[PDB]
Amino acid sequence: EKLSAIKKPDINVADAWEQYWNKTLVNSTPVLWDANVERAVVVDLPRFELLFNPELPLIDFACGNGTQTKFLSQFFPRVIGLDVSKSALEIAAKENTAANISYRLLDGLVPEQAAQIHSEIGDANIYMRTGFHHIPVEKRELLGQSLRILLGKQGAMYLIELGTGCIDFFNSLLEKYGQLPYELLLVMEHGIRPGIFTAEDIELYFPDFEILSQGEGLFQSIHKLPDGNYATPPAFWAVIKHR
Ligand SMILES: Nc1ncnc2c1ncn2[C@@H]1O[C@H](CSCC[C@H](N)C(=O)O)[C@@H](O)[C@H]1O
Ligand SMILES: [Cl-]
Ligand SMILES: [Co+2]
Repeated sequence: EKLSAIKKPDINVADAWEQYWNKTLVNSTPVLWDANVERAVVVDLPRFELLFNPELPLIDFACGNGTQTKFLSQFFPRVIGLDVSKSALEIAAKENTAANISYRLLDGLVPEQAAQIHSEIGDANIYMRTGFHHIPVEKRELLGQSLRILLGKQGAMYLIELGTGCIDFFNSLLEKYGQLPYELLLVMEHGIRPGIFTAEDIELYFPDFEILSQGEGLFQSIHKLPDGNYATPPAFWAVIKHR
């Protein structure tokens, strides 16, 4: 049935995502957001590469299976891929390893883990591709805390999320074709739902941050529509740094 903007299934976020990734690992099923780098991080990198100090470590926050992480590691001297899911990192460590990548478990909803990481590496820059929009609204402040801790004063963060129009976009597919995309259903099977992240959310969760640059555009999925084009929901992106 139809996706809701407000109402959502109540989940344990860590558990739901590990269930999804373990199912993905075991069964080798498609991953909705796992677009080839040329349509993903290659599009992102020009938006932040001239703004990040490359002497800081780079964190791929919520790195999933590491597809984007591998590319980042070809451009930055030191990359750390963080994810809540051990199965995600098991795929990453097999398919997307490099001498200058470390994959490490971390739960963004437990800010003490971010504190531990920052105590080891200092201020880090952050790349985050769709790490926020699916987080239940009532848990978002915890993730903001984690991010604030990792960035400190000198770090900058580029994030790209599903933006305003996300739910309408998916519901129009449902209306036009009678079901949601297979690859989206694969995630929703676990109680996970896509959501919306906006400029107003940057102010809400990061009032102590400056927006260096922002925009909208499209987010690239691997779901092919009947005309042969890929489904591309609306995106919101920003580069932010502590004021
Ligand atoms: N609480 C949390 N802490 C850290 N990562 C989390 C998290 N909740 C979900 N995630 C991770 O967020 C990712 C969203 S899917 C996007 C993955 C990756 N950035 C890419 O673009 O390919 C998943 O890998 C999921 O396991
Ligand atoms: Cl939770
Ligand atoms: Co502050």
